[PDB]
Amino acid sequence: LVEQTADRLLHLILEREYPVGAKLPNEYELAEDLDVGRSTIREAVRSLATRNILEVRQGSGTYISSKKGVSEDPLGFSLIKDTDRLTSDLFELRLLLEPRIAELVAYRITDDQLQLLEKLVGDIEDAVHAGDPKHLLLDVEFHSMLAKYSGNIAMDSLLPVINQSIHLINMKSDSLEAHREIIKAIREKNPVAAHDAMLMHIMSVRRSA
Amino acid sequence: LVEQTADRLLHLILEREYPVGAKLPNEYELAEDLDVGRSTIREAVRSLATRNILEVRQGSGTYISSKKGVSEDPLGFSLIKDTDRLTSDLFELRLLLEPRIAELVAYRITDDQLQLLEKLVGDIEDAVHAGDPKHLLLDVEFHSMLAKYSGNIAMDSLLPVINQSIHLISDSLEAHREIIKAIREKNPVAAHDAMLMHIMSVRRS
Repeated sequence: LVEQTADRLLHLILEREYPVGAKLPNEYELAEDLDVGRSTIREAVRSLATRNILEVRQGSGTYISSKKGVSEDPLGFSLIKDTDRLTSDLFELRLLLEPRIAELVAYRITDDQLQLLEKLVGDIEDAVHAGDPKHLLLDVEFHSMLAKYSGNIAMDSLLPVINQSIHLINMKSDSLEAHREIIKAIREKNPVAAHDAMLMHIMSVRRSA
Repeated sequence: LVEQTADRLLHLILEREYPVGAKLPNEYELAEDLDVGRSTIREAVRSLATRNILEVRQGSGTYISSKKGVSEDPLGFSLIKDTDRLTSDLFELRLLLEPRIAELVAYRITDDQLQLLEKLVGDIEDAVHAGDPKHLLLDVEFHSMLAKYSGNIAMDSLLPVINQSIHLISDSLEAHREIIKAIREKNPVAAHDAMLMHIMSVRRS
């Protein structure tokens, strides 16, 4: 019943298209719109908060969470003791997924999206050349941006989780050159070349670990 | 500080290799072993419970959760309105991942694991033949079992989430036999191609 009401509550939230950060109607109103008890709606809201869909803000209200249903370590990788094995396993995933991502980006990216990719690529070069350790996080954002522009929704959700785990667990000249080759292939709308450039980058980065 | 002690508590749980369903020592002992206050350990446990790592059972104890740090719908796919597109996108992930899983299973699986796999393959046949709709969930379990036996830890965590999401939104029988045959003959290329053909067929349906 609680899980069922949580489902309908989720369905109500999607139908009304509440943006991120929006305050929900109070629980008296929700319980009436769903024809359930007040205790039932209280538990259903708490179920959706546990799933990071809602944020119960004590003293204010209950809001659409910016987490959009995804926790910090959503696949439970913090419970893996053998982090060397996990790193190798995650690179195996990246080898299987990221070349297709690069191929899809070459195929569908628009000029304004490409402009933003190239700025990030330059920012990475700038930070790398300055010995600025934030380049490691910019590198993650570059791959996440490629996943977004691939147009595969599941890739967009998944690749940040994979690459963030590798980053938390854990040549610079070669990565800069690889990024330039990937951008060049995408700029020339060449999907096979983008695929191969990305494939050779991941294999090189993996070998460095 | 609470989050620092939560990290230290997680480390302690991993060091001591507490299995799923094990009861933690009481919070007095936890705070003593971590050299921290009683109020800090209480919040650290709640932090780990929020992360689906621990289960706080009122009246009983705090336990290693079977969720293993992973919530229901851990990638938030329930918030995606275009379910037809998400389905096609998830099949593209399966096409890219499952053939390598089958390749790895053929390479790695042991005879006792293979017996379990073959039993599930038979259970699926029986359920399909009996018109039992539980075959759809058994099919999900078949792919999760392959991802487990692939020995890739990330695959083991990830493929159940992919296939559970597709599910929530007689050629298969023949394909399962072909895949098992390749695995039983320890033939990774044949297992790869049998799985690839099967996923492309399912996606087309």
